[PDB]
Amino acid sequence: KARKGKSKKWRQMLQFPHISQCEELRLSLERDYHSLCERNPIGRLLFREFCATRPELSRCVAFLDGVAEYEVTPDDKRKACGRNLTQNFLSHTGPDLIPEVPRQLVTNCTQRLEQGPCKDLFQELTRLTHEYLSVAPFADYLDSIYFNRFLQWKWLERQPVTKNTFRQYRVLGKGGFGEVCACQVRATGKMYACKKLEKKRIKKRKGEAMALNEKQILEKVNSRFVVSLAYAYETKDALCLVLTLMNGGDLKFHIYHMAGFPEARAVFYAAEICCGLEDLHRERIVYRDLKPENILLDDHGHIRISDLGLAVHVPEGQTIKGRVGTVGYMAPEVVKNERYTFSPDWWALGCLLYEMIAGQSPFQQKIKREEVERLVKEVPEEYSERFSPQARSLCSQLLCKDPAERLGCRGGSAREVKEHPLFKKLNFKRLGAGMLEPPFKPDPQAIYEPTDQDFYQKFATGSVPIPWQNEMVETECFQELNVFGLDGSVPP
Amino acid sequence: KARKGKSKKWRQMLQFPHISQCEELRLSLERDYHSLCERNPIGRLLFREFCATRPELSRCVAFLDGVAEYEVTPDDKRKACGRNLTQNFLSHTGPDLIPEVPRQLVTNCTQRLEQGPCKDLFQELTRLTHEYLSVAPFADYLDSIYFNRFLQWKWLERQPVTKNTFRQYRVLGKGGFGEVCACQVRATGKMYACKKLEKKRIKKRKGEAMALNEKQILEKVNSRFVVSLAYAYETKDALCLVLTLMNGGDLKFHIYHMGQAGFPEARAVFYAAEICCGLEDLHRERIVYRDLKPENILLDDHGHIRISDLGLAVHVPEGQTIKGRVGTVGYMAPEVVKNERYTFSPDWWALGCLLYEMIAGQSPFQQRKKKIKREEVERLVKEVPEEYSERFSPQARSLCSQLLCKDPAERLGCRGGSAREVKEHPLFKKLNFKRLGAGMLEPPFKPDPQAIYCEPTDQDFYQKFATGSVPIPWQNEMVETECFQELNVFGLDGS
Ligand SMILES: Nc1ncnc2c1ncn2[C@@H]1O[C@H](COP(=O)(O)OP(=O)(O)NP(=O)(O)O)[C@@H](O)[C@H]1O
Ligand SMILES: Nc1ncnc2c1ncn2[C@@H]1O[C@H](COP(=O)(O)OP(=O)(O)NP(=O)(O)O)[C@@H](O)[C@H]1O
Ligand SMILES: [Mg+2]
Ligand SMILES: [Mg+2]
Repeated sequence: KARKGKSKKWRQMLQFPHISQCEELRLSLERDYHSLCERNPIGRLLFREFCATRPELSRCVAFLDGVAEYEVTPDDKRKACGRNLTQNFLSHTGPDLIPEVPRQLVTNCTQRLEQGPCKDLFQELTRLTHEYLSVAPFADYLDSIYFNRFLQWKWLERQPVTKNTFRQYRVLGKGGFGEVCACQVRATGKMYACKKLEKKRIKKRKGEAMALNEKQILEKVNSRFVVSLAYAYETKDALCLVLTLMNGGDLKFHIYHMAGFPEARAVFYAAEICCGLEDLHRERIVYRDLKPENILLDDHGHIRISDLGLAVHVPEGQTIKGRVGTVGYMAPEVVKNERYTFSPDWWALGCLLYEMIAGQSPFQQKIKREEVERLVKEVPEEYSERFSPQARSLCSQLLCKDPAERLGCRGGSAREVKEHPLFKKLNFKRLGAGMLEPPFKPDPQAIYEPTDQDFYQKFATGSVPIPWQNEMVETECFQELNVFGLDGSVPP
Repeated sequence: KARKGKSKKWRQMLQFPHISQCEELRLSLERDYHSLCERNPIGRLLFREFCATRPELSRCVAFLDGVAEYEVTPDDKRKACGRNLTQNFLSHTGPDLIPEVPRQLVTNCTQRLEQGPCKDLFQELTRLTHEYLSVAPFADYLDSIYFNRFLQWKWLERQPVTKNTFRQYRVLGKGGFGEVCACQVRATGKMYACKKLEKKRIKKRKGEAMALNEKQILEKVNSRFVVSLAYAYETKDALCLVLTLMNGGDLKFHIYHMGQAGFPEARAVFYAAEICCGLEDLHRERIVYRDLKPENILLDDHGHIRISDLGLAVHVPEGQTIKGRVGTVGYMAPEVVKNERYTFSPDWWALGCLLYEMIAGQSPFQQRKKKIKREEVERLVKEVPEEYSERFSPQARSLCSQLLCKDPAERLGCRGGSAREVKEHPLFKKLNFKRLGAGMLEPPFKPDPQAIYCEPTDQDFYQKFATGSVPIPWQNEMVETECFQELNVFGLDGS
């Protein structure tokens, strides 16, 4: 019933269930350490809290934190940082970090650091730590009170989502199947965007398989550089996708409201999109609609890949076929209706980097579909003195016409691209963990039927675990409601 | 493995069990709210923490705390205090304190207070509040994470107790079956006394039934005025009772260590009041003590007393009487020396002796130094009025004489109103018994800080005796030492 953005009723909305009510749920869940204790953000935090009870488990976690921090530590400070780690967790007089740690392994480590503080050094130890944690600490965790607490959060996570989970605000823009508008979760105060697809227009244009595809892709992907789906639910008129709120406008807007960007800036965006594409390809997803309009900015000026309607899964070992995408941005293979896995995407990245610098698309101004397609297949892109050599270098290697020889497709994937000298200045680990400030910060822009029922049920699955659990942690609902034994403890 | 007093290993000694380990224990335990959520100190706290999650449950607890506070509030401040409670929990515009509270009840309360802030005013509301808490909140609690936590605490409570649970320190004194010495719990740092009974001497003197009786009485009683039994366990040589440590000496020592034996009234009166409370607590459990004398009242560090040495105590079944000349010669009542039957009247007579002796510096029917033969003492007990001096104010003499009344039917404490008869004597005019009862009045004397440092039958009996930790003292121990608060808390550690 309606009226830091949180409802006055939030504590009730998130009131925990009884323990008994979480029993089916226990037996229903998959017994997988990696998911329960690393991926699910709340599972991770509760497992950590379990570990904090025991000194041996707690030094493992401290060590894992030690590494994660060392991995994103600037190149100049990184040797001392790793020196600190060994002195504190690998001392020949200290306690063994984990049972039966191979002691040659530790000697490799010691001396591999002494010559080269590369960010891999602690990989084997990391992997043996998780290995250890995964067995007995895990079994104990499951039989601890901390897992009861986890089941209680999981139960909340799986509760029905309806329109009454949210407040709606103003329309943000219009999309082929409905509007997109700003919304806010009542329990937590967290803002999102909400894309509506009207059941009428889906059924009329029969875009069921395609709308379902966009949703399933969005939920499987978990990337700082791709818009996340937090929730998927139905109204009486529509299917909704609640998504990361990207309020800084897209790149088409930003290139052209002057046209073009200083190198530093264009490079920063290319690096982030490159990560987004890495994250996507890791999940075996080819995006296929990379263009400036589909890259949105957030309030701090980081970007994300948006609109995944044309994306598709590429099964292991196979290729797929299909001319789809926008005319000026489609790669040679695609326009020739040849078979591909991932190459189209790296071609688009080139166009997009090109267009960011040139203030213009490399094969389109408008010119007729035919002639643009001929230029794409047969004609070299033209550079001006707006491109430093390295910019031109990367661009042409990405806008290479043969996909076999195109950067990002020669065998090393995203790392090929990342290693181009144009990015010499940027630390990808830090970029990937969101620790590098963007060059540009946008303007704070204001806010204030059996078939079909079968399809709607497959679609409207409700809360998505990782973003949902994240939402709870970010808004501090987790911290405030999770705690225990502080409230009626101070006597009368 | 040995080396604020807590062992460095304390966190591992108290490490919680797995939840599955608590399952039989769940089903084993009796589903009783009063015990689980009021008497067991840790169950009470966890139930309160459960309540804190829900505003309606938490107002009830606030109310109960409100009343508890009002009950111990000095006479002058008590009306204001109660006006405050009404305004905050019975407002005609406020939310209902509990479902279906009868509104006439509330009107009676409002206006009763308005004319007399008596300490019972909120009793019907209190009762109704527990009544409400004991059904649905209680069922929810049971099915909450907070009970899981209770079960883990209970499991720790029921773990085996051995000599390795404690450190032993110097001998304190020597008892008929063994020594008594100071000990300390390794996990918590809490000090106790430890009374050893040697299996040899018990078997030789056959004092099995009596040693078991003392132990079972000690563990049933729960009084700020009686020594508590916190643990009972066995050694290879002995049976042990771990007891509240009373280090301030006994009253026989304190009465006679002057040169000029006796206490100023205030002081004697304070002790009488505390002993009187301990006797009420015993009698409410249907226990007649039967060995009240000055040597059996111990003082603690702060100078509060407790009744000690319950070997002659006995449970008096409902409606029946008991028989038996037991006790010490000059403190036994007329009934008892005539081998007549009694329930509780012997104890009030002893209180009379004890008060008399505190003031007179002499027992009323036996002498300090040169002692009178059993038979004569017994004659003076039966037949001769005790003698007063100008050392007794009129009211002291009044109380003493009413307690040392020879016919137990007319003796104060036994006319029908029990301890309350005694408590209402004018001699206690100045003392607030609710406060006394909750430990809030400072004693007039604080003792010297006195140092501390350094077979099938039988095995069946040993098993009946060595039951380990006693719940309420145990859970209290965990709270006072702050092991409960530190270990119980959750979701702060790797957050
Ligand atoms: N996460 C978001 N945050 C803020 N605004 C958004 C978000 N997603 C979409 N929008 C806005 O909504 C507009 C239309 O949505 P968009 O997703 O681009 O199209 P669509 O609904 O996927 N169908 P189509 O555009 O034909 O493929 C965009 O131009 C954006 O301005
Ligand atoms: N709770 C305690 N705290 C400190 N000292 C105590 C405690 N209980 C007993 N003692 C000391 O141990 C002595 C002997 O204990 P006590 O309970 O007097 O003997 P007993 O074995 O019960 N036999 P009796 O007392 O003659 O019936 C007491 O006088 C005190 O010196
Ligand atoms: Mg669009
Ligand atoms: Mg003794």
